[PDB]
Amino acid sequence: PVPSRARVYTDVNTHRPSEYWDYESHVVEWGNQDDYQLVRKLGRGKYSEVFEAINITNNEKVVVKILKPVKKKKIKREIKILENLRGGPNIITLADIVKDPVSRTPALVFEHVNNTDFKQLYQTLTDYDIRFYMYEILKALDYCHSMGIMHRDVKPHNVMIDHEHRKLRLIDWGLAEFYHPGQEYNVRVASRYFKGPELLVDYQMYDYSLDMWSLGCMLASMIFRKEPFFHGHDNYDQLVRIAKVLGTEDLYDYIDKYNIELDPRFNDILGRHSRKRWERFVHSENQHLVSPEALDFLDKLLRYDHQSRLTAREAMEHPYFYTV
Ligand SMILES: Cc1ccccc1-c1ccc(CN)cc1Cl
Ligand SMILES: Cc1ccccc1-c1ccc(CN)cc1Cl
Repeated sequence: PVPSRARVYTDVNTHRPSEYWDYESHVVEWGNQDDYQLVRKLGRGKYSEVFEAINITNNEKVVVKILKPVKKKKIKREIKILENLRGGPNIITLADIVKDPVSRTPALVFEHVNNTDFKQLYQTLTDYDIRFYMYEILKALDYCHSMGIMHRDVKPHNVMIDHEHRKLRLIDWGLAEFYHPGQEYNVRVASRYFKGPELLVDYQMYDYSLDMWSLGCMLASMIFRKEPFFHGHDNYDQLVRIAKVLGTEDLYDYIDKYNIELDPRFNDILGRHSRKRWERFVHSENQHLVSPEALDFLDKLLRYDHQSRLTAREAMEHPYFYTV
């Protein structure tokens, strides 16, 4: 395959000391698990169990993410990234790291966010609200990309919103990675509906632009009231669902540009599809959230060619946000 590199923040990690990005050498230091009393179960993650807790030293509510330690290196990576990004705009704050003495189980302690229901948000958000929150996510992405980090798991479940306080936090940094130009990354990242075409065609030299694809998927779902927007039933079918909207000609152009070899499993499912018009998704139930600026913005995120997508900084300058 033809090599590629990010159009922005390309060399941020190259020009930083090894300590910043070498998470395997990061020294983790435990806090006191006895400072925290678990209150109730919140949600159960693929790699974790989440609880609401009280920090008994200051009477503050926190969230405790108990991690089943399947892989030690992965935990160190999440911790290092959270420490690096701590205090960034709209980045979840890691408050502490604790261990359960008897079971030797690690847990991450975060600032508590009173999360508005996804279904509730879908029903009541206004056109202005969608622009406001999309801009808040962009602040988080432009910051983490500027810090040489790709989130790689951008999706609604990883975006906590306290609608009452208009507060947004990008969470679950468990799949996040440091961007090093020329590096070949594992394509088995992100959640199916949000996986960029680069991951689906097994193009390993991807970058921050993967997060911009995921963000486009979110925007498309909310403005069109179609969740998820690209409803794949498996990783191969996910590429067909995208191909049904963006057409198959630009898919081959993208494959040819980077000399990508398509897996044989695509041969009998991919087919031939025309490029569709974003206006075809407009209906009576979603027209109050769609505008020419929204469609132009979406068209600039949802592109096969990862290099052609708006960067988070370019996205922040789009007319869709002139009202925020
Ligand atoms: C249950 C657990 C799992 C992983 C890390 C820490 C803990 C833990 C153990 C004891 C206490 C004290 N009430 C608190 C926690 Cl979070
Ligand atoms: C998908 C989307 C797009 C634009 C604005 C808000 C949202 C949104 C909806 C629900 C949730 C669930 N915690 C998160 C977000 Cl960012």
